[PDB]
This record gives sequence, structure tokens and C-alpha cells, in this order.
Amino acid sequence: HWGYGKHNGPEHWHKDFPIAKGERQSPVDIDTHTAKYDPSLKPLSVSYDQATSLRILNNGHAFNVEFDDSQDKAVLKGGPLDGTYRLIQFHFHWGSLDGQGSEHTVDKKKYAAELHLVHWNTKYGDFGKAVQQPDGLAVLGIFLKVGSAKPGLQKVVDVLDSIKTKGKSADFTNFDPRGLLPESLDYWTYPGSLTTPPLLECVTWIVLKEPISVSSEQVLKFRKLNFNGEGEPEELMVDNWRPAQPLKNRQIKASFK
Ligand SMILES: O[B-]1(O)OCc2ccccc21
Ligand SMILES: [Zn+2]
Repeated sequence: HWGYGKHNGPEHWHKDFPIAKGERQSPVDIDTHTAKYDPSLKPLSVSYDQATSLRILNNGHAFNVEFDDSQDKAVLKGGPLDGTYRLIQFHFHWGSLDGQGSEHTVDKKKYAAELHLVHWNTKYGDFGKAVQQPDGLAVLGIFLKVGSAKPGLQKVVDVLDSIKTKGKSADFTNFDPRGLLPESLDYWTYPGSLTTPPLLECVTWIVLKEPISVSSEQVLKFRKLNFNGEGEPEELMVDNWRPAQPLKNRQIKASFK
């Protein structure tokens, strides 16, 4: 099965998922000098006040904080998007070292980690149908740098001991994802894909320019998770990022000058 090892990592994925070599794969390097300011892009609307978190899950490649997406409780609209996209989950990608971990890069710079807030287009009725459409998902990507702690991340960090291994879940109610946002909503946007198998080309990526700061202790706790299940040999959950893919025939647009 796929993973992030030498024998099953990103360079192998194309054998089971040939779309790995497709025309709109993610992540990509964001060349800030060639990204085009698009003055017709709208401000993003992030409406998370009624968000209902439910659970946190170690799925063997990351941990997902899951939300009730059975109503328009936490939605992303505006920006490059047409219509309303509902928050279903968030997760992170991170490194073994502070110098790597992000999936997107900025002028080839790698951040320590990257947060993905995943939303699906309500016109398709549910997530499974949405991922079969070219405009099915909107993923808000936020870079993490190591410095001062992010207070709003700590509740996540503190529950990780209860989901150390693959397949473990825990209740995770009343978590406010607003506490994970930077001050500015300036962004880059481009059409792309899931960054994990099945690598479906269904994502409008919205990557924020401003990183959030997390502490060394916070990201160290991410690195204590396991890819393996309980009672299997311990494999630390680190370097669960796909490297940048060819931009091909795409333009990255900026919401800001
Ligand atoms: O980054 B990912 O490919 O990992 C799992 C996932 C789920 C939803 C959207 C994007 C992703
Ligand atoms: Zn992701």
C-alpha cells in the first residue's frame, strides 16, 4: 500500500495511480515573481463561527480533525470560488526536521509543515461525489514556521497521545479552527489535485501568503505519531509530504500586489 517510505513513497505512486503524472498535480512550487496579481479575485470568505468538530483520527498517513458537514456550518466562499464549499476536515503535512515538511514551496522555500483545511462544493451533495469533479474541492493551505507557539493549536497537540497509531480515533468536539488562521487572508490560487492517492484532479488550491508560527515543542509532538498500527514496529509519522510537481500548463494567481 502507498506511503512515504523508500519502497512505497511518492516516486512509486504512479504505478497504482497513473494520474500522478497528470496535467494538474499538486503540490507545486509557487514562484512569487511569476504569479499574476488578479484584481478581479475576491476576498476570501472564511465563515467558521458555527463549525462543529467531532473527532480526530490517525489514518496512517496524517491525522484528520473531522467536522459535521451535514449542514452549512463552516464554509469557504469567495476568492476564486463559485458557490459554497463546506468544511469536512483538516490535517497537516510535516517533516522530520524544521527545514522541510511543507508540500507547497514558495520560491523553493520549504516550511516546517502545512495545514490543509478541506472543503467540498455543496452543489455535488457530498464529498465522494465532489472529488469526481474538476471544481469539487477547495483546500485552504497554510504554512507553519517554527517560532512562537500557536495557542489555538495546543488542543490538537494535546490529544495526539490518544491517537498515536494508525486507526485510533478520539472525540474532538468544540475545536475552533479560527485559531489556526494567520491575520492576513492574502493568497495564491491555482487548479490542482489531492496530494495523496488517489491524486484526483478536483482541487482549487488557495494557499495563504502569511504563515502561522508554531513552537518547536508543538511540531515535536506531531513527530511522535506513528504511521504503523498498535503492536506493529514503530515507524514515526514524519515527512508525510509529497514534493513539488510540474506546473505544466497552469498559472498561479495572486490576490494581492
Ligand atoms: O492533502 B491530501 O491529499 O490529503 C488527504 C486529503 C483530503 C482532502 C483533500 C486533500 C487531501
Ligand atoms: Zn493534505
